[PDB]
Amino acid sequence: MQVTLKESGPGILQPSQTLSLTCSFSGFSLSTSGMGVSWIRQPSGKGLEWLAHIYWDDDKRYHPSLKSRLTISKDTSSNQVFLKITSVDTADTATYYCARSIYDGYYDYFDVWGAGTTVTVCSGSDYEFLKSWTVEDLQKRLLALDPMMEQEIEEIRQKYQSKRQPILDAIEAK
Amino acid sequence: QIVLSQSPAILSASPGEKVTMTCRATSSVTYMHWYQQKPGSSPKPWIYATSNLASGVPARFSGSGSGTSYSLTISRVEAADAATYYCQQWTSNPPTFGGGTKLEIKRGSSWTVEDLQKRLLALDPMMEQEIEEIRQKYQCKRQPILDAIEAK
Repeated sequence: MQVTLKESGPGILQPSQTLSLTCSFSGFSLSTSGMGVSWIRQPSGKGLEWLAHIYWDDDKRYHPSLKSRLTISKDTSSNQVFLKITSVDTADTATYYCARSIYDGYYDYFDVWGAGTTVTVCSGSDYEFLKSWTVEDLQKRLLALDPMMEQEIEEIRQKYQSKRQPILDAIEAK
Repeated sequence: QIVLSQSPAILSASPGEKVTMTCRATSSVTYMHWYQQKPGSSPKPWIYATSNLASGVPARFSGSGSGTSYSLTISRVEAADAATYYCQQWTSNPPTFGGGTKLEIKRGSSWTVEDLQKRLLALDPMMEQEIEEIRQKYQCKRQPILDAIEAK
Protein backbone atom coordinates (compact mmCIF):
# COMPACT_ATOMS: atom_id res chain seq x y z
CA MET A 1 0.00 0.00 0.00
CA GLN A 2 1.94 2.97 1.35
CA VAL A 3 5.60 4.04 1.33
CA THR A 4 8.29 3.44 3.94
CA LEU A 5 12.00 4.24 3.94
CA LYS A 6 14.72 2.83 6.16
CA GLU A 7 18.28 4.13 6.35
CA SER A 8 21.18 1.83 7.26
CA GLY A 9 24.16 3.66 8.75
CA PRO A 10 27.54 2.78 10.25
CA GLY A 11 27.09 4.68 13.50
CA ILE A 12 30.62 6.05 13.88
CA LEU A 13 33.55 6.97 11.64
CA GLN A 14 36.95 8.51 11.98
CA PRO A 15 37.93 11.54 9.88
CA SER A 16 38.90 11.39 6.19
CA GLN A 17 37.03 8.10 5.78
CA THR A 18 34.35 7.40 3.17
CA LEU A 19 31.02 7.46 4.93
CA SER A 20 28.59 5.22 3.07
CA LEU A 21 24.83 5.06 3.64
CA THR A 22 22.03 2.79 2.44
CA CYS A 23 18.38 3.76 2.04
CA SER A 24 15.95 0.94 1.38
CA PHE A 25 12.34 1.64 0.48
CA SER A 26 9.03 0.05 -0.47
CA GLY A 27 5.81 1.18 -2.10
CA PHE A 28 7.38 2.70 -5.23
CA SER A 29 10.08 1.93 -7.78
CA LEU A 30 12.75 3.98 -9.54
CA SER A 31 11.53 2.44 -12.79
CA THR A 32 8.57 4.84 -12.62
CA SER A 33 9.14 8.21 -14.27
CA GLY A 34 8.91 11.08 -11.84
CA MET A 35 10.22 8.98 -8.97
CA GLY A 36 13.25 10.27 -7.13
CA VAL A 37 14.94 9.97 -3.75
CA SER A 38 17.20 12.53 -2.09
CA TRP A 39 19.46 12.66 0.96
CA ILE A 40 19.00 15.30 3.65
CA ARG A 41 21.03 15.63 6.81
CA GLN A 42 20.43 17.42 10.10
CA PRO A 43 23.18 18.35 12.58
CA SER A 44 22.19 17.94 16.21
CA GLY A 45 20.10 20.95 17.20
CA LYS A 46 20.62 22.59 13.80
CA GLY A 47 18.66 22.91 10.58
CA LEU A 48 18.07 20.69 7.60
CA GLU A 49 20.75 20.54 4.91
CA TRP A 50 19.78 18.85 1.65
CA LEU A 51 22.54 16.75 0.09
CA ALA A 52 21.86 14.88 -3.19
CA HIS A 53 19.04 13.36 -5.29
CA ILE A 54 18.54 10.74 -8.01
CA TYR A 55 15.76 10.05 -10.53
CA TRP A 56 14.26 7.15 -12.43
CA ASP A 57 16.38 8.25 -15.39
CA ASP A 58 19.60 7.96 -13.34
CA ASP A 59 19.98 11.75 -13.20
CA LYS A 60 21.82 13.12 -10.17
CA ARG A 61 21.81 16.41 -8.27
CA TYR A 62 24.30 17.54 -5.67
CA HIS A 63 24.84 20.19 -3.07
CA PRO A 64 27.21 22.58 -4.87
CA SER A 65 29.16 23.23 -1.67
CA LEU A 66 30.14 19.56 -1.30
CA LYS A 67 29.59 17.95 -4.75
CA SER A 68 33.26 16.86 -5.08
CA ARG A 69 32.79 14.71 -1.95
CA LEU A 70 29.29 13.40 -2.65
CA THR A 71 28.29 10.51 -4.91
CA ILE A 72 24.75 9.11 -5.16
CA SER A 73 23.83 5.62 -6.38
CA LYS A 74 20.74 3.48 -6.93
CA ASP A 75 19.74 -0.18 -7.40
CA THR A 76 16.46 -0.23 -9.31
CA SER A 77 15.75 -3.95 -8.89
CA SER A 78 16.72 -3.95 -5.21
CA ASN A 79 14.93 -0.69 -4.29
CA GLN A 80 18.05 0.73 -2.63
CA VAL A 81 19.69 4.17 -2.90
CA PHE A 82 23.25 4.76 -1.71
CA LEU A 83 24.95 7.96 -0.57
CA LYS A 84 28.75 8.00 -0.29
CA ILE A 85 30.52 10.92 1.42
CA THR A 86 34.30 11.04 1.29
CA SER A 87 37.05 12.67 3.37
CA VAL A 88 34.75 13.26 6.34
CA ASP A 89 35.39 15.75 9.14
CA THR A 90 33.48 16.92 12.20
CA ALA A 91 31.03 18.88 10.02
CA ASP A 92 29.62 15.53 8.88
CA THR A 93 28.34 14.42 12.32
CA ALA A 94 24.56 14.45 11.71
CA THR A 95 21.28 12.55 11.41
CA TYR A 96 20.90 11.46 7.77
CA TYR A 97 17.33 11.12 6.54
CA CYS A 98 16.23 9.68 3.20
CA ALA A 99 13.18 11.05 1.39
CA ARG A 100 11.09 10.72 -1.74
CA SER A 101 10.20 13.50 -4.15
CA ILE A 102 7.97 13.18 -7.20
CA TYR A 103 9.14 15.26 -10.17
CA ASP A 104 6.25 16.70 -12.18
CA GLY A 105 7.98 19.96 -13.17
CA TYR A 106 5.77 22.01 -10.83
CA TYR A 107 5.98 21.46 -7.06
CA ASP A 108 8.90 19.17 -6.22
CA TYR A 109 8.69 18.43 -2.50
CA PHE A 110 9.55 15.64 -0.06
CA ASP A 111 6.34 13.70 0.55
CA VAL A 112 7.65 10.72 2.59
CA TRP A 113 10.61 10.59 5.03
CA GLY A 114 12.53 7.69 6.51
CA ALA A 115 13.32 7.44 10.20
CA GLY A 116 16.90 8.63 9.63
CA THR A 117 20.26 7.41 10.89
CA THR A 118 22.77 9.11 13.17
CA VAL A 119 26.48 9.25 12.38
CA THR A 120 29.29 10.55 14.58
CA VAL A 121 32.68 11.60 13.23
CA CYS A 122 35.17 10.58 15.90
CA SER A 123 37.29 13.66 16.49
CA GLY A 124 40.48 11.76 15.84
CA SER A 125 43.78 12.52 17.50
CA ASP A 126 46.91 10.49 16.91
CA TYR A 127 46.39 7.38 19.02
CA GLU A 128 49.76 5.78 18.35
CA PHE A 129 50.64 6.26 22.04
CA LEU A 130 48.52 3.23 22.95
CA LYS A 131 50.68 0.84 20.88
CA SER A 132 53.31 1.30 23.60
CA TRP A 133 50.91 -0.29 26.11
CA THR A 134 50.44 -4.05 26.28
CA VAL A 135 47.11 -5.89 26.28
CA GLU A 136 46.25 -5.72 29.98
CA ASP A 137 47.04 -2.00 30.21
CA LEU A 138 44.73 -1.38 27.26
CA GLN A 139 41.98 -3.51 28.81
CA LYS A 140 41.97 -1.18 31.83
CA ARG A 141 40.94 1.88 29.83
CA LEU A 142 38.42 -0.20 27.90
CA LEU A 143 36.80 -1.29 31.16
CA ALA A 144 36.71 2.29 32.46
CA LEU A 145 34.53 3.59 29.61
CA ASP A 146 31.43 1.53 30.46
CA PRO A 147 30.84 2.97 33.97
CA MET A 148 31.79 6.41 32.67
CA MET A 149 29.26 6.04 29.84
CA GLU A 150 26.36 4.83 32.01
CA GLN A 151 26.91 7.79 34.36
CA GLU A 152 26.43 10.28 31.52
CA ILE A 153 23.32 8.33 30.50
CA GLU A 154 21.68 8.33 33.93
CA GLU A 155 22.51 12.04 34.03
CA ILE A 156 20.38 12.40 30.89
CA ARG A 157 17.74 10.30 32.66
CA GLN A 158 17.76 12.46 35.77
CA LYS A 159 17.70 15.57 33.58
CA TYR A 160 14.51 14.41 31.86
CA GLN A 161 12.91 13.28 35.12
CA SER A 162 13.25 16.85 36.37
CA LYS A 163 11.56 17.89 33.13
CA ARG A 164 8.79 15.33 33.60
CA GLN A 165 8.13 16.35 37.20
CA PRO A 166 6.25 19.63 36.54
CA ILE A 167 3.89 17.92 34.09
CA LEU A 168 3.52 14.88 36.35
CA ASP A 169 2.65 17.14 39.28
CA ALA A 170 0.20 18.88 36.95
CA ILE A 171 -1.54 15.56 36.24
CA GLU A 172 -1.94 14.33 39.81
CA ALA A 173 -3.15 17.76 40.94
CA LYS A 174 -6.32 17.62 38.82
CA GLN B 1 21.31 29.69 -4.59
CA ILE B 2 17.86 30.67 -3.39
CA VAL B 3 18.19 31.31 0.35
CA LEU B 4 15.17 30.83 2.58
CA SER B 5 14.92 33.17 5.54
CA GLN B 6 12.70 32.21 8.42
CA SER B 7 11.45 34.69 10.97
CA PRO B 8 10.90 34.60 13.77
CA ALA B 9 13.66 32.07 14.56
CA ILE B 10 11.90 31.31 17.86
CA LEU B 11 8.18 31.82 18.49
CA SER B 12 6.57 31.68 21.94
CA ALA B 13 2.77 31.47 22.08
CA SER B 14 -0.19 30.81 24.39
CA PRO B 15 -2.60 27.90 23.81
CA GLY B 16 -5.48 29.19 21.70
CA GLU B 17 -3.70 32.31 20.41
CA LYS B 18 -3.51 32.78 16.64
CA VAL B 19 0.04 33.10 15.33
CA THR B 20 1.77 33.45 11.97
CA MET B 21 5.35 32.78 10.85
CA THR B 22 7.16 33.77 7.68
CA CYS B 23 9.67 32.50 5.14
CA ARG B 24 11.15 34.84 2.56
CA ALA B 25 13.42 34.08 -0.36
CA THR B 26 16.13 35.79 -2.41
CA SER B 27 14.24 35.21 -5.69
CA SER B 28 10.68 34.53 -6.80
CA VAL B 29 9.62 31.03 -5.71
CA THR B 30 6.99 29.04 -7.62
CA TYR B 31 5.80 27.06 -4.60
CA MET B 32 6.63 26.97 -0.89
CA HIS B 33 6.64 23.76 1.15
CA TRP B 34 6.52 23.32 4.94
CA TYR B 35 7.67 20.54 7.26
CA GLN B 36 7.04 20.04 10.98
CA GLN B 37 9.69 18.41 13.14
CA LYS B 38 9.43 17.64 16.88
CA PRO B 39 12.85 17.08 18.51
CA GLY B 40 14.15 13.52 18.22
CA SER B 41 12.08 12.41 15.23
CA SER B 42 11.92 12.67 11.47
CA PRO B 43 10.34 15.74 9.86
CA LYS B 44 6.75 15.48 8.63
CA PRO B 45 5.39 17.05 5.44
CA TRP B 46 2.99 19.66 6.84
CA ILE B 47 2.13 22.04 3.96
CA TYR B 48 2.87 21.45 0.28
CA ALA B 49 2.32 23.57 -2.84
CA THR B 50 2.22 26.73 -0.68
CA SER B 51 -1.27 26.14 0.73
CA ASN B 52 -2.13 22.40 0.63
CA LEU B 53 -2.29 20.49 3.93
CA ALA B 54 -0.83 17.00 3.96
CA SER B 55 -2.95 14.08 5.15
CA GLY B 56 -3.62 14.34 8.86
CA VAL B 57 -2.69 18.01 9.31
CA PRO B 58 -5.21 19.85 11.54
CA ALA B 59 -7.53 22.33 9.84
CA ARG B 60 -6.25 25.02 12.21
CA PHE B 61 -3.15 25.31 10.00
CA SER B 62 -3.03 27.48 6.89
CA GLY B 63 -0.53 28.45 4.22
CA SER B 64 -0.35 31.61 2.17
CA GLY B 65 2.01 33.39 -0.15
CA SER B 66 3.10 34.57 -3.58
CA GLY B 67 6.35 35.71 -5.15
CA THR B 68 8.84 35.66 -2.27
CA SER B 69 6.43 36.33 0.62
CA TYR B 70 5.50 32.99 2.16
CA SER B 71 3.81 32.50 5.52
CA LEU B 72 2.31 29.78 7.71
CA THR B 73 -0.63 30.61 9.98
CA ILE B 74 -1.97 28.60 12.93
CA SER B 75 -5.56 29.64 13.63
CA ARG B 76 -5.62 28.43 17.24
CA VAL B 77 -2.31 27.32 18.73
CA GLU B 78 -2.34 24.21 20.92
CA ALA B 79 0.32 22.51 23.02
CA ALA B 80 0.77 19.67 20.52
CA ASP B 81 1.84 22.25 17.92
CA ALA B 82 5.13 23.17 19.63
CA ALA B 83 7.77 22.10 17.10
CA THR B 84 10.24 23.48 14.56
CA TYR B 85 8.65 24.34 11.21
CA TYR B 86 10.93 24.48 8.17
CA CYS B 87 10.08 26.04 4.83
CA GLN B 88 11.57 24.53 1.70
CA GLN B 89 11.60 25.31 -2.01
CA TRP B 90 12.54 23.69 -5.30
CA THR B 91 12.07 26.55 -7.76
CA SER B 92 15.72 25.94 -8.71
CA ASN B 93 18.68 23.78 -7.73
CA PRO B 94 19.68 23.23 -5.15
CA PRO B 95 16.59 22.72 -2.99
CA THR B 96 17.00 24.64 0.23
CA PHE B 97 15.42 24.76 3.65
CA GLY B 98 14.68 27.72 5.85
CA GLY B 99 16.24 28.37 9.20
CA GLY B 100 12.99 27.18 10.75
CA THR B 101 10.77 28.75 13.40
CA LYS B 102 10.86 26.91 16.74
CA LEU B 103 7.37 27.19 18.23
CA GLU B 104 7.38 27.23 22.03
CA ILE B 105 4.69 27.63 24.67
CA LYS B 106 4.76 30.69 26.92
CA ARG B 107 3.55 28.65 29.89
CA GLY B 108 5.69 25.54 29.30
CA SER B 109 6.95 25.47 32.92
CA SER B 110 -2.67 23.01 34.43
CA TRP B 111 -4.36 22.36 31.09
CA THR B 112 -6.61 19.46 30.12
CA VAL B 113 -5.11 16.08 30.96
CA GLU B 114 -5.02 15.19 27.27
CA ASP B 115 -2.82 18.22 26.54
CA LEU B 116 -0.51 17.60 29.51
CA GLN B 117 -0.21 13.96 28.45
CA LYS B 118 0.69 15.01 24.90
CA ARG B 119 3.50 17.28 26.07
CA LEU B 120 4.61 14.52 28.45
CA LEU B 121 5.14 12.09 25.55
CA ALA B 122 6.97 14.59 23.33
CA LEU B 123 9.88 14.33 25.77
CA ASP B 124 10.81 10.69 25.09
CA PRO B 125 12.29 11.05 21.54
CA MET B 126 14.63 13.88 22.57
CA MET B 127 16.03 11.82 25.49
CA GLU B 128 16.62 8.78 23.29
CA GLN B 129 18.41 10.94 20.73
CA GLU B 130 20.60 12.44 23.45
CA ILE B 131 21.38 9.03 24.98
CA GLU B 132 22.29 7.58 21.57
CA GLU B 133 24.78 10.35 20.86
CA ILE B 134 26.36 9.45 24.20
CA ARG B 135 26.68 5.84 23.04
CA GLN B 136 28.49 6.89 19.87
CA LYS B 137 30.73 9.15 21.95
CA TYR B 138 31.88 5.99 23.73
CA GLN B 139 31.69 3.89 20.59
CA CYS B 140 34.12 6.51 19.25
CA LYS B 141 36.07 6.59 22.54
CA ARG B 142 36.25 2.77 22.50
CA GLN B 143 37.53 2.25 18.95
CA PRO B 144 41.17 3.40 19.35
CA ILE B 145 41.81 1.01 22.26
CA LEU B 146 40.30 -1.90 20.35
CA ASP B 147 42.48 -1.25 17.29
CA ALA B 148 45.64 -1.08 19.40
CA ILE B 149 44.70 -4.44 20.92
CA GLU B 150 43.65 -5.80 17.51
CA ALA B 151 47.16 -5.11 16.16
CA LYS B 152 48.63 -8.30 17.63
